[PDB]
Amino acid sequence: DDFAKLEEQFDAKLGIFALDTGTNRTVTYRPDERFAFASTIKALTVGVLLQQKSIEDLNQRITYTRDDLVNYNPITEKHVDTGMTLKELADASLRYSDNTAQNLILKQIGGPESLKKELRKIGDEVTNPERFEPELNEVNPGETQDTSTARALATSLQAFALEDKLPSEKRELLIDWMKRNTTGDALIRAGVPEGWEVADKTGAGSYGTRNDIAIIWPPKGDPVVLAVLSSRDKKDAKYDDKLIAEATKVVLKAL
Amino acid sequence: DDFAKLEEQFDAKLGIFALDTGTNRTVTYRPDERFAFASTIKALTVGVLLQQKSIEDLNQRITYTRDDLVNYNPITEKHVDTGMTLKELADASLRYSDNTAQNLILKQIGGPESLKKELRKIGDEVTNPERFEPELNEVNPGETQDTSTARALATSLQAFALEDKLPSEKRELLIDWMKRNTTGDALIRAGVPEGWEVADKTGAGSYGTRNDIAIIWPPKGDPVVLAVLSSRDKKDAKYDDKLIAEATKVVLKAL
Ligand code: NA
Ligand code: NA
Repeated sequence: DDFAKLEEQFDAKLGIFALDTGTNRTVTYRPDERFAFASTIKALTVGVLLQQKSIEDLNQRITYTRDDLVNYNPITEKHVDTGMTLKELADASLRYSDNTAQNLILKQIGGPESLKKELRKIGDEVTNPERFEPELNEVNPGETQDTSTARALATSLQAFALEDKLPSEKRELLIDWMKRNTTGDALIRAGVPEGWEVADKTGAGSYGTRNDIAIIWPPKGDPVVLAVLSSRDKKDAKYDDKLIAEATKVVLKAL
Repeated sequence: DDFAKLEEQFDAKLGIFALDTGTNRTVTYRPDERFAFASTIKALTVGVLLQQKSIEDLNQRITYTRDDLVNYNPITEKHVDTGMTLKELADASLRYSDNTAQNLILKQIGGPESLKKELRKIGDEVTNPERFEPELNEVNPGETQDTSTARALATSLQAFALEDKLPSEKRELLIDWMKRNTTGDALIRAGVPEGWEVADKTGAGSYGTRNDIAIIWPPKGDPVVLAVLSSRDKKDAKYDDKLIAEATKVVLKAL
C-alpha cells in the first residue's frame, strides 16, 4: 500500500476516509484512528450555526473586544472597534481560519458541549469537542478530547454539506465559503486533477498534526467526500503539506 | 470469515453490500461481482417511474388484455377487465412481485433501454437491464445482460429512497410499498432483530439466484442500505432463503 510508504517518507501517521457518493466506493486507511481535529472543527461549527440561525439572523452584529482576541485573528483583529456580523464571522472562520471568529461562533451556539450534543444528534458519536481556540489544538497522544476520526469528520461534513441536515439554501452558503477557502492551496487542492472543484477546511495542531477535510467535485460526476488527517510523534514536530497533497493523489488514483 | 462458511454450507455464492448511512461503516463481500438482479429490478423501475410521473399521473388508468399477462400475475390477472392505475400497478409490482405489472410499468417508462439510461443518469454504471419479465431472469454465467452488483443495486436503491433523487413526497410512496412487501419474510426480514423496520424487494432467477435488497431502520439510528445477492453453479439449482436470512444476521452483528 501507498499510504504506508507515505507514512515512512514523511515520518507521520495518516488517517484517511474518502467516499464517492455516486458509487459508494471508498478508500480508507486508519479511518477510525483518532487525531486532534484542530481547525477542521470550524466547518462543523458553522454547520451547526446554520442549523440554528435563519439567514437574516446572520446579519446580527456581534461586538467584542481586544480582550476577546486570541492567537490568530487575521480578520477579527481588524474590526474590534466595529464588531462583525455572524455572516462575516463565519466567512473569516472558514476562509481564513480565524480563531477568534470560531470562538465567537462557538459561544453563539452554546459552547463546546452544545456543539457536541448537536453532533451526536446528527449521528456523530465520535467527534469530541471540549475546548475553545487555541487550546483545542493541544492534544496529547492517547487523549480523546478535541479529537475525531477521518470517517467521522468526513461523514459529519457530508451530513451538513450534501445531506438534508440543512436546507439547500444554507447548504449552498456553507459550500460557497469552503470552496473559497484561502488556506488549503498546498493540500487536497494540490492533489486533485485540474477541472476538479474543491471545498475544504484545513487544520494544524500539536504533534505536527496537519489535516484537511473536503468535498471534491470531479468534472462530470457526483461529489467525493474526503478527510485526510495526519500527525507525528513529537509534540513540536513540523508538518509538511506535501504529505496531504500526495495522499490525495493516491485517493484520486484509487477512486 | 462467516460469509465464506455460509457459501460452503449452502453451496452458493454470496454478493453483499451494506452501508450504515449514519456512520458510513460498510460490510462487504464480493460487492462488485455480477449477479442476475431478477425481480429486485422492480424497485428501481418504480423509482424511475416516480421520477417521470407526478402523483397525479399515478392515477392514470392503464388498460391491458389477457395477452399482456405473463407467467406470474397475482394481481393483474384479477383486473384484466377494468384495467389498473399506475399506482396500483406499482403496488402490485413491489408488494407481490407481479410480472405483468413490471412489464406494463417498463413500457410506461420507455422500456429496458430507457431504464438503463435513467440509471446511468443517477450514477449507476453497472446495472444492465435489457429484457422484460420473465425472460430477464434467465442469465448465463459470464453474461452481463440483466445483471448488477450488490454495491450498485444498494446504491441505486439508496438514491431513490434515501437521497434527493426524488421529492420527499414520492420517496415515502416507494418506502411505504416496500415496507409492506409480502414476499420476503424468510429473507432479510428473518435476519434482523426485533424492532427493526424493513423495506425490501425480493428476486429469484436461474442458477438458483435468490436476492433481496432493502433499507433497514434500527429502533434508533440512521437507516442501513443492504443488498444480499446469491447464486449457485447449476442452472436448475434450487435456492434456500435461509442463506439470505443467515447472511443478514452476520451483517447486523458486524454493524
Ligand atoms: Na500553521
Ligand atoms: Na421463486
